[PDB]
Amino acid sequence: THRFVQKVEEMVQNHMTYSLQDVWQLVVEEGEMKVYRREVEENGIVLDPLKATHAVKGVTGHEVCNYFWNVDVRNDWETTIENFHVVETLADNAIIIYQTHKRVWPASQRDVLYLSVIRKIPALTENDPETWIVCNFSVDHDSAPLNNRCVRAKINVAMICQTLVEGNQEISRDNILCKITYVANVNPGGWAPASVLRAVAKREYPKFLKRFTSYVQEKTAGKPILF
Ligand SMILES: CCCCCCCCCCCCC/C=C/[C@@H](O)[C@H](CO)NC(=O)CCCCCCCCCCCCCCCCC
Repeated sequence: THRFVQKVEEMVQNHMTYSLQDVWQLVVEEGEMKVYRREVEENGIVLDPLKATHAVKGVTGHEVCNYFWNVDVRNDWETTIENFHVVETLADNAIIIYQTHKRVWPASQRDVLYLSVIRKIPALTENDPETWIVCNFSVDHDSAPLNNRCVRAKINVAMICQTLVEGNQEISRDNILCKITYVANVNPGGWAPASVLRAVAKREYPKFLKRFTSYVQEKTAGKPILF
């Protein structure tokens, strides 16, 4: 019932419709992780859509999404931010976050102001696993005005997670696989030199996906499974 409910449903639906389609240049492949990028410059602004897939043993989609969304563990895995805070809590599954990013010479420092929502998308019936999604997308908020010290990036990011699993036995983490699709469409919000930006992305996206997925595996190991 919060004021962004209509926008959230639009953003989530568009991801479920378009973000799972099969793709674009391979940036890196390492184990089960594949990172792809489409080269796109629009009016000189580098928009380069990013899409990655991964298959992570021993964690569920619900777990992966909880850890990606939960701001309390953010600093345990995220390495590209200087500072962040929660501007507003909209619902138990929806918050607005302001954050500033590490500065990359020679461009101005970027900041971002986004709604971050976590949603369970049921299967047709409970015979099949639900999909979990976290969507982070830019919004306006009067408590976080555009400022003169940072260039305001505009983002649409999603992490979409599918969970793949004898007699009376218990399910073990060794027999669960989480298939992750991560998409990032980032508008840097102003001019940035293309070569510099592209080198940063090439390095930082795979770094993040490795670090983040390893983190969840480490923190869930030996804990009861949250489906
Ligand atoms: C050490 C250098 C790093 C500096 C970072 C540059 C600024 C980035 C601009 C905003 C990107 C938005 C990131 C998305 C964040 C959230 O959804 C989420 C929680 O924070 N994290 C990720 O998805 C994890 C996403 C990890 C993203 C890293 C890739 C960076 C994208 C490149 C865009 C370049 C921005 C222009 C800066 C100047 C370039 C010359």
